[PDB]
Amino acid sequence: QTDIQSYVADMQPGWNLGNTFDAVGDDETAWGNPRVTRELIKTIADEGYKSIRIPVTWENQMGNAPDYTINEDFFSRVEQVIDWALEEDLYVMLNLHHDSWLWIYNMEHNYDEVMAKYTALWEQLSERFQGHSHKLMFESVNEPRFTRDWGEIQENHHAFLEELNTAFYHIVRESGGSNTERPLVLPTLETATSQDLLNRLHQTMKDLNDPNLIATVHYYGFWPFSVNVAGYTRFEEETQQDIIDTFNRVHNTFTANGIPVVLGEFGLLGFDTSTDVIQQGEKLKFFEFLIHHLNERDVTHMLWDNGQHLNRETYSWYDQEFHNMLKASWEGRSATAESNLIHVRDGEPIRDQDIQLHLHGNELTGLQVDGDSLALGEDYELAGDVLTMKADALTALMTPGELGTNAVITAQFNSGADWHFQLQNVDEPTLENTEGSTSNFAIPAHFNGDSVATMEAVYANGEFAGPQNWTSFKEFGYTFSPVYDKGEIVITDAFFNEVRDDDIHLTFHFWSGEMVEYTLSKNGNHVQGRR
Repeated sequence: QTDIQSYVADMQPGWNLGNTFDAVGDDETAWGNPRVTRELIKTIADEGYKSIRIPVTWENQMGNAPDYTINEDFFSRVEQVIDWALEEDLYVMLNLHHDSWLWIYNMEHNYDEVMAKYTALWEQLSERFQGHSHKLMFESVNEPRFTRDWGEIQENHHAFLEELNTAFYHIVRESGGSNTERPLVLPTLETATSQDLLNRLHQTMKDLNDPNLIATVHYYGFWPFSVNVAGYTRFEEETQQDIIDTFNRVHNTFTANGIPVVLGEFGLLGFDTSTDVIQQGEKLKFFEFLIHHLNERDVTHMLWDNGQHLNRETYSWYDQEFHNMLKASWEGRSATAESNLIHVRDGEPIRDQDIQLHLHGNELTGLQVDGDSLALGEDYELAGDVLTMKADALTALMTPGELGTNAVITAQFNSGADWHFQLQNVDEPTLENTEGSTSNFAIPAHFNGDSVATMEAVYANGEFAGPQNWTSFKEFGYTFSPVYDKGEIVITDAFFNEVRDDDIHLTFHFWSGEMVEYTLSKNGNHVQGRR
């Protein structure tokens, strides 16, 4: 294995300081994240992360032509954070971030100025960090995209990206000092993974003829699952296959040859709305699968964290189960199951319940509730990979009439993370009649311990209603939103802005398997809801 491949392998795993400096505004706090603390960096190191990506948007911190000098306060803060991270023995990746769509995007019709600013930027950055450790690396530009004429991708685009990458390369390499063999990180167009984009990055790299170069791509999951639309509520075969194909060609093009790959950002697209957009068990299964295949293909990966994963005020994870799954996946595969939920109908004779495990080469070693092991043969059984909860255990763990999660059954395995079943006491969910305006519409809801997976919308004639007309299944959180703490389901202005005046049949799909029908009558800005 070469030096640069070992360099990149040594970065596994990595973390993005998202919506930090990259925020588009007066400074790094403009998007709601606090200023960076020493304890933030130290926490990221303590949690086992061995590298950090620091996205920076520069445009609003630049002086005028021709120097375009970077504001010294801002720049000193960025450098300080980088120093802190180097002190924690982290690898650091530094870039140009939103500048890509802010002012880089316009190269076809503004070439000379864009090249000028880009050059001034990477000159100042090259000079500032000339003496810094090789553990600090530069990436040319985040997610390069250019002005569209004949579609989102065209030939002059490829030329533009190659010119940016080449100019960047020569600025840094001519800077001298530690910049002479500083590892450089180059993106595919839009940091996407199409074979043609991969090939063109490959060609650029062969052109540069440099041993210290790293390819980078981004990945946010098979689109319909990642934003929960078109009925892709579960982590199923198409999502998996998209992962396999994607990183197969990434591996063949770069890793198979001498070029190491950094997955500079990953996550699920829907997280931009909310973490609650992807059902918990399905989310966990997605990340477990993904990181397994990245590991099998030696892809160093870096989690996108805009503030929603690590609580930066308390320096602990919002979702500990989630991070435990990531942490476990760094070392090897975890067993999962078909669901992280166990539903029991309240006021229905409690019976034995089967549960399909996905052992992934692991072995079940026990079950626990509240840290106490359950009884073999009195509380549960295991046939092959099929787990049975015995009726008496379920009875003991539950409370008649109390809907919701009554207990958490923890499955333990010889290797990997523990899997947590939520024992849900449910009743059939119920909706109520309502009246409202399109901008303030919410259906009163009796969730009864159940949770909304998705929602169909069709007109009375059977035609698909609302946004993304090509499917009946509407996008979670964009078109509708379960608000459990307020006992309601919101129907958004965005949904109503794209429906005719008509009867609209809504079908809510719940994770219990229940489906509830509901009817809207929309006229102008007013809507009537009928149970």
